[PDB]
Amino acid sequence: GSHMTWVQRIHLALEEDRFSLYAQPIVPLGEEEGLHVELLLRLRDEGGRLVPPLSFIPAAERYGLMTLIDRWVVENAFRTLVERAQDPRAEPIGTCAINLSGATIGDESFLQFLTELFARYRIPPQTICFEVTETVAVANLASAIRFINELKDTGCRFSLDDFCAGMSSFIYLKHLPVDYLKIDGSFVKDMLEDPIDRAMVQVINHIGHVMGKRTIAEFVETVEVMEALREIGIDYAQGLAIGAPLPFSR
Amino acid sequence: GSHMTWVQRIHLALEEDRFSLYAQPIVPLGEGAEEGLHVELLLRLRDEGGRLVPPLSFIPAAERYGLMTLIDRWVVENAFRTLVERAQDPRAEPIGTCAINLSGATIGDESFLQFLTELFARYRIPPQTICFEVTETVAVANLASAIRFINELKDTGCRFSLDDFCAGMSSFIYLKHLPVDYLKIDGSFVKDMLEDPIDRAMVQVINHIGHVMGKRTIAEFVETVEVMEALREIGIDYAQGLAIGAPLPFSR
Ligand SMILES: [Mg+2]
Ligand SMILES: [Mg+2]
Repeated sequence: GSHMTWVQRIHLALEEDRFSLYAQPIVPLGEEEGLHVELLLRLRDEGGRLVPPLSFIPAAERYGLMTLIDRWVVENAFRTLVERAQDPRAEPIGTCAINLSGATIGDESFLQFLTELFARYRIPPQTICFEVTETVAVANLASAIRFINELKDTGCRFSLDDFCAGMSSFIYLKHLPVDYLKIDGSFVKDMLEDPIDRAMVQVINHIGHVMGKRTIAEFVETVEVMEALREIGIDYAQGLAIGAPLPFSR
Repeated sequence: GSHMTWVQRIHLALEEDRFSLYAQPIVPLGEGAEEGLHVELLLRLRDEGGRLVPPLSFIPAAERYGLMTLIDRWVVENAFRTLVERAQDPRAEPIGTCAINLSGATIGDESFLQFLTELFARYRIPPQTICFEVTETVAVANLASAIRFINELKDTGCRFSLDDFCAGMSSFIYLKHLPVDYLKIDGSFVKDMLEDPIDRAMVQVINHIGHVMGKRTIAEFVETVEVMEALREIGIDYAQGLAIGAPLPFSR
């Protein structure tokens, strides 16, 4: 569709509350901190059906609308953490991972928007871990370095997901002080059958060791794969074998 | 200079024997007495007043005017001729692996396989003695073409290497599709690997993925014995550079 069409669609979905956040648990694999989750965005269309990412994110990102979606995500995430904490039965979240678009890392107004949300929701910055794909960070490196350093001065943590998807040099990493490398799911799914996938997981584990970074495996779909990641020394696991995404935003 | 200027210059240098080959030794780092002396041939050009001409003062012009296939053809013929003369000398150290660099132009040239076939017929070098070498950059920039090239040479019995491995803007995915025998790690990583643990890590990682994908590894620019020892411990297969042996005259 057109520019105008996609601006309306994103605006309308925001207006009708058709975006929602789920929280997927991330479990430690070694020897204890609070609950670790990653927030996942869901969009339902006007007739109530799930819209898969590939049916809206590519169009939104072409028109720079992912700034709007990220701003909604962060506000609603913070609000939900606060409202959640007012239920004394809910267990505290120690790490709440939130994905950001490349458009957001290139937006110089974002730091101010975030600073204000921290003040208003009284969130300890250290509890938030912002997450960008390796690909997006590397394609926009000058932006990512400055972005990550500004946010780190705020006190929050940082993650690269889809890590090693481009099987590239990790030299750039000397300039991004991120805390976590989250292994691309493609490598985890087939690491038991395909020795390249296994090797890539060992490599990532090794970068973690050398750079004092912690690692997370995405797409951990069986307990056998979980066990192999544990043996290698991967720090955390996420996916179908660990626990389902749960409603987070009300 | 002009097209005609560079045609003349390259021809004249060929005519006056001002191109020459040197051989730099490449040492095994691991166990096994299999295979004799491993070398890489290096091209040098001297000008009319006897001074070396650095690569960047002639390769770009040759590439620009499509003269590089001709220079490579000279390199390979002269390498073969020298290997034969060396084999006839009972005192000379036998060569098990002679590595010859080729240009991107040559990987795209379908007349090269026929020229090489003819050189094997005439000079009767055992093909398995030859290892052709192209940079990763050049191979990946022309991937389908490199695959065809490497497989045709492989059917001849020759081996293959990618040098300047992991220089610039590269990915390991391509490697699964390039049936080469050796990866030669770029010297950028090796030079500072004792001081910089990122460079060290990158050497270990390359060695790891290379081994898992069926390749033997070579480190270039090994400048001290301590660097050689560190590469040995990691499991790098071969070393090359100042601590191992300087280039020696090869072509008469
Ligand atoms: Mg993520
Ligand atoms: Mg070479």
